[PDB]
Amino acid sequence: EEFDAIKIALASPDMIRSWSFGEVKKPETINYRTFKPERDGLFCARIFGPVKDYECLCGKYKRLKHRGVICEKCGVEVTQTKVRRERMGHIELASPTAHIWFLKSLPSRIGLLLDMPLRDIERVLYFESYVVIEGGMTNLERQQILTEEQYLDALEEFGDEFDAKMGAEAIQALLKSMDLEQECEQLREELNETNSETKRKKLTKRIKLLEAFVQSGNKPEWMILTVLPVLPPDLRPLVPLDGGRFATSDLNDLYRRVINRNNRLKRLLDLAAPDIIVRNEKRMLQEAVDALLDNGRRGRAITGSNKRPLKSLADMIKGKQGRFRQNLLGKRVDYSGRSVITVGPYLRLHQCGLPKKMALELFKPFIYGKLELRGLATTIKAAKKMVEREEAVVWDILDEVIREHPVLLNRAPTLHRLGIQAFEPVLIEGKAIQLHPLVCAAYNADFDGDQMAVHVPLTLEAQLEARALMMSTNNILSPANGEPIIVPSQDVVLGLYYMTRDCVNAKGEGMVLTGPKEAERLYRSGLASLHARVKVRITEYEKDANGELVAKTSLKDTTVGRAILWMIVPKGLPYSIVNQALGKKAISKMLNTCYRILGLKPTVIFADQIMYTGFAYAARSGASVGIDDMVIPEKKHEIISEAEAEVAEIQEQFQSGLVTAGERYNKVIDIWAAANDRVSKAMMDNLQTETVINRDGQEEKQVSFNSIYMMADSGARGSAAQIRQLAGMRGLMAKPDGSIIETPITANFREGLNVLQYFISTHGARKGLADTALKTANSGYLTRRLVDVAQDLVVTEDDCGTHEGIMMTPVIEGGDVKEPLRDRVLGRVTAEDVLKPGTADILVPRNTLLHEQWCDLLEENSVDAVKVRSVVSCDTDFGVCAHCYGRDLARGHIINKGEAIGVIAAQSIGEPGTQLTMRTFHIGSSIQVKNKGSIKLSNVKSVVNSSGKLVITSRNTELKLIDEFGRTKESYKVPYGAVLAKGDGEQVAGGETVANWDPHTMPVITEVSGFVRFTDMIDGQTITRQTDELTGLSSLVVLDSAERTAGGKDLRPALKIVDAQGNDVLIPGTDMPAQYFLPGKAIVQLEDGVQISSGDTLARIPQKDITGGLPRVADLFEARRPKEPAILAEISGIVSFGKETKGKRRLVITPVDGSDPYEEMIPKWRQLNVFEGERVERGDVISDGPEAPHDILRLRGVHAVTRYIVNEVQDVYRLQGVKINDKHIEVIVRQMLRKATIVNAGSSDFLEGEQVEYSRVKIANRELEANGKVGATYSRDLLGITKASLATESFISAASFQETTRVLTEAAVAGKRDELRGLKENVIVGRLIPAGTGYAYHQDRMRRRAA
Amino acid sequence: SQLKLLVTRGKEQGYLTYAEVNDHLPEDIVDSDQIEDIIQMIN
Amino acid sequence: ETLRVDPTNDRLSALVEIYRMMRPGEPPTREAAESLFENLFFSEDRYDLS
Amino acid sequence: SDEADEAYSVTEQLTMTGINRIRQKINAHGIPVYLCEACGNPIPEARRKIFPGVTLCVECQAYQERQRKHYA
Ligand SMILES: [Mg+2]
Ligand SMILES: [Zn+2]
Ligand SMILES: [Zn+2]
Ligand SMILES: [Zn+2]
Repeated sequence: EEFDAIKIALASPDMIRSWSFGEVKKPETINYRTFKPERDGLFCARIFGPVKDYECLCGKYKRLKHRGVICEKCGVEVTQTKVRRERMGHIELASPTAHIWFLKSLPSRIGLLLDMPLRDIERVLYFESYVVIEGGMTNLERQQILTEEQYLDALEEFGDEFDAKMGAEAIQALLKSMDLEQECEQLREELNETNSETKRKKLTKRIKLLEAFVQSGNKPEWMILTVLPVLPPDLRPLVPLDGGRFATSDLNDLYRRVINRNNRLKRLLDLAAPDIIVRNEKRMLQEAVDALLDNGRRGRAITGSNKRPLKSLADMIKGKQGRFRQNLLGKRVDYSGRSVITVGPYLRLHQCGLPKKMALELFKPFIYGKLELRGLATTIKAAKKMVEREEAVVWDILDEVIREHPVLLNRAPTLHRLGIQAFEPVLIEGKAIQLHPLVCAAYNADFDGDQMAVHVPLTLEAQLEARALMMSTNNILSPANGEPIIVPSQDVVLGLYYMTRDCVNAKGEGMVLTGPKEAERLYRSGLASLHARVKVRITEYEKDANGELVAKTSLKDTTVGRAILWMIVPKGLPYSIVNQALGKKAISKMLNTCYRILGLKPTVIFADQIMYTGFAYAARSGASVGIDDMVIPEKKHEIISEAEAEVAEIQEQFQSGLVTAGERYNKVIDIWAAANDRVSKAMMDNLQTETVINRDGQEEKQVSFNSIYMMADSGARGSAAQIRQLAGMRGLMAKPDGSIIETPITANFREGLNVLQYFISTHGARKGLADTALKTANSGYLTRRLVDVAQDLVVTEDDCGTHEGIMMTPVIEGGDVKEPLRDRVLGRVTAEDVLKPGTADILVPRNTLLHEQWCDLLEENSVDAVKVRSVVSCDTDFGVCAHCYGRDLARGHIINKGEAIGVIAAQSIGEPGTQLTMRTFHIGSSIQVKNKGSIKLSNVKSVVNSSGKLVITSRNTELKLIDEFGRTKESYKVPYGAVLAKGDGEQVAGGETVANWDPHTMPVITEVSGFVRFTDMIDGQTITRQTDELTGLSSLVVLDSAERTAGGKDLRPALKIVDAQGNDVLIPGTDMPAQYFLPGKAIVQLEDGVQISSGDTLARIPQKDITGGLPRVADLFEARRPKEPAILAEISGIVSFGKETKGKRRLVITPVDGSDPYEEMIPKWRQLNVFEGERVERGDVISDGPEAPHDILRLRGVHAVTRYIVNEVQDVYRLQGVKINDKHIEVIVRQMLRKATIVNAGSSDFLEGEQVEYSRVKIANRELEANGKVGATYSRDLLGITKASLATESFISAASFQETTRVLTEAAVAGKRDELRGLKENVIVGRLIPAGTGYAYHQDRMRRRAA
Repeated sequence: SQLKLLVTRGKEQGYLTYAEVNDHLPEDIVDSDQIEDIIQMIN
Repeated sequence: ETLRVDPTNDRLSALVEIYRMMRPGEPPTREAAESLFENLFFSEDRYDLS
Repeated sequence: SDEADEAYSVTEQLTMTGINRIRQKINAHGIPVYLCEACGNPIPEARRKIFPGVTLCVECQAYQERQRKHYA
């Protein structure tokens, strides 16, 4: 039963009879005395099969041989009882009735199929109003509805050759009487004649609809049910509960209602009651059926004997409890269990502990097989009695079934794909699943009672997958970045940080050791402390040769602690890794270097050795905490007195009327936070270097061994903040409003907290609780929304064969380089070959997996940008090629073929999202180069003024910082015309200012140096009588529109530049003469009568928050256009103004010669950051503010918007300090911008202004232009995830996460032969997933098909 | 037309309220069944 | 400024407006509106601040 | 981690952002103003000493804070 694609379509009546097994006729269900089923009601025997397997109803035939024969006495086909679960019987609805889905779906299926508004349909259905059905040709339009009196007259009007009905009979007559080819011809006609873009838009839309509805196999009248199938008997049971009370489903109730009303309508018809009776009955049957299907869209549900609305057939499919989401994805699972997890440090990391009793309950079938194999029980029942006695030998047999059999261990929320790891088992007394310790960071599981669940893999493919893909020691690299996720967490790092430190005068000072071995032989015997500085003879193995390991003895100058740590470090590492303090960051980059050098096996065995030695020496430290350990600063009482006197100052000054209440409140809170930081610093400097001890001499100070300080220094727990609260004062509790209270807590936890202070603490404490209660209950919404859009994406080609990637460089935000290049070109594969700055070479071939060796080379040669291939430009059809996704993975090699990267991408973006603030959250005029290094200017348009200084005449000149290496060390964004000092590509000195300009006011500095006059500057019309009138500064400043006359609005405010006589020199290069025109508020200072210098401020024109929560990421991927959209250029050419101030002033930009006429309407309440006489490049900042990603995509291109999104969301993470590699965001973007639009179809067959997705149109024009024909222009779109997931080739998928009803009905009318080959699809229909191991299988079926 | 102004406000503001819709609605119907229908339509 | 918005002028017009706002389409009437506004908030029957 | 420690980090975020918002409001840096930026009145030099760079008087400051109480 390897069937095919599934197929959906309308439910043709005779089809509904072929589904039948005999008409249901009566509303009975069972017999109230003998609980056999009455014949024939919702239940039956002859209709829906026998009750008991192979047994008649009356009981004539009761043997397997008699299967098939229908008993002559009660016609019950003696067959299995599961046939009671597959037979559908039908009802013969006397009058027809309208299917509610094809009536009230939203856009009415019948509405836009009959070309008729909905209210008239409700009229004809509920008998509001008559309606014509083929009224012939005398007077009446076909759809022309009527009312009572009008039909009464018209019967006198045209009693003959006339046809008017009302009820479902009417809609069915219309639909049947309709002929669709006629309407296609008529609609193509009015597409021809009626040339109105709105008009023929909707015209061609409806013709699209009708041609679709024709090219299905459907017929238009199948939407109006005549025959209505009953669900079987066993999907809506009538279970006998204990006590005679039966607990039936609700569909029995609804069908009972519908069968009642149908029979009653038939009974009314036999009598021929007056028309009010039959009309009310047909309405009742309509409501009954409409409540059967959906029990909604009708206005008011019909609740059962409860007050709770009774569920219905459109409601057993829908919801988070319908079969899709609740029983086709979340299903219970045999062979599972659970328990309280626990600690268990005696384990290698590839084996979870496990109880004897959970084992002997999970592996009963395995035990039974083995026990009938070793002849310890001849029959299986004997083996059951044995293993239920818990005898001696079933423990031996269980240890022989649990040798290599990996159990999957899961935790409650499984966010990221390390959440479900397998292990081997190790049988254990007890009932706690003794988990390993290291893996707890991965599960995110402390041991406060958390309960992990164990599954069991039954088959043999599943065992090889629970060993070769999900074993514990094959997922130590976090899927979201290469760093190991086996970071030693809390007791282990405190053990090492106590082990490898150095106190100044311990036993065994300075004595040399012959190696690590006698370092341990000294420590254990006690002749010398664990840490006291000591020469040893280590022997580190560096492996610079090709795979070699060149020994090199020496005498490193170390402690005993580092040396005894050295006996565990494997070969390839160098000794300078364990000679330092070994905090948490260093002890984790120990493992990181181990994995980057020696592969995976030594890193695994080394992480285990680290945990063992860490626990051992952490226990030997006796690292206890006691109440003498939290030292208060003795300079605390002074600081608190001093600040509590400064508040006295502000109180006295407030009651002198010098500062408002807001100001004194702010100043108070400012002096308290200052006292807080001072007291915290004082404690931390009484705490860190506090210990003072003495080597054979006077005294000396060192880092302390105050237990709380080691616990705060290692990285084990806490930090300087919690150490503040334990010793120094604890800040200012912030009341949950967000406003910070002004009464600080001058006490701390070593002291008490009197009643007020503790209580004020309560506010912020309970706000923290009330947020981490909403976060744990809404934690996976983002991963859910991403794997909805980015799921069916599978790395299904070895090499797409392109040369087009995105250019990588180190981000620099006007300062110290945030993210270098070795963190961004680490894994991705180059696009075009890389040339050392002389080109000198061919440094790296274009298809080289840039592992750390190649980053070594790139950082040895100082490469600045590496055009690397990227997921968003892969040229694969339904997939993403092998290389272009790069390499990143829990492994370290190139991504395999098929490994479902959409899911692990969405999870790389969604599991750290737990580690981000759920509330959104806002952080809040000269350039100063850092150090030595030359200056680098891009897009610089400078003028060599007669003054000497440098000024930029280009809007977008970036001020970089290059060295003699050539690297880009710093970059700064010069505003327009900043006063510049040094050279363009020249050398400067470190820490030296090089650029100054006007902070708020915009210079208009001239182009060349020539004489000056004025044009069209008449005061009152274009200019105003401005002057710094104490100085004589005649300023006839340009008048705005509200002060310029209505002809003044037709005037041109101007600044003419005259040559030496009265003419105007051409602008250099162009032929626009020498002058500058200016807008309103182009504040003029000087006048006609001076020769200008380059850099003349001819005018004076006046004039960042980073949300960092998770909701900033949600809105980034939603791609919502912001509030103030950054107005942006549209055509690369000269700028100008348009129709002046029709509410929104109109810009006008013009190219050299081409399609010039683009004018744009702008709310003139906002600055226009463009000149009036310039050539705005396409994709250029006319205005400011956040720029909409759609505009990026439409103006600049793909790679621009993708670099935008990745840098924006990377800002949102690395603000909080969370690492996530950019493959994942780029793949979610490649799922974002999937759809497309068309400009000119041309040699293809897509509608011009139609929206179609990129893969389809791209294969279409690729194969066409592969021919001799011509392609098709397409303008790429960009959808939010919540809308870019909203389109899906399958409907079985889109029936899960979208709202089910719209999906089902749209597919149903469209007759959409949904294939398989998704992942939601196959996980629903329960065959092999085509993602991981299943991919080869699906290639098998692909070969089967098409041959 | 004003109910169309309710429509545009629901578009912009991003939500509505029982008070908002009950403000903009067409007077003189108030059966509370037409109301529940129209509220389901605005949903 | 609310008086600016206030269309109605005297007691009769206000009572009529309140009466039509309480129940739609019910024609306005003198004693009708008067009893309606007397029983909105001011009679023992339908209104009792405990 | 625990259901308390997450709450600790969230409360620290909340109080930090509050305190930084109210340190940002206080000026303590700028050029002396010598007179109101709204009404032109003089700012007495004692108040300027208390806050370097007070763009307002006490009267206009109170008025502006008082309109802003209604948050408009
Ligand atoms: Mg827990
Ligand atoms: Zn029989
Ligand atoms: Zn590719
Ligand atoms: Zn003032």
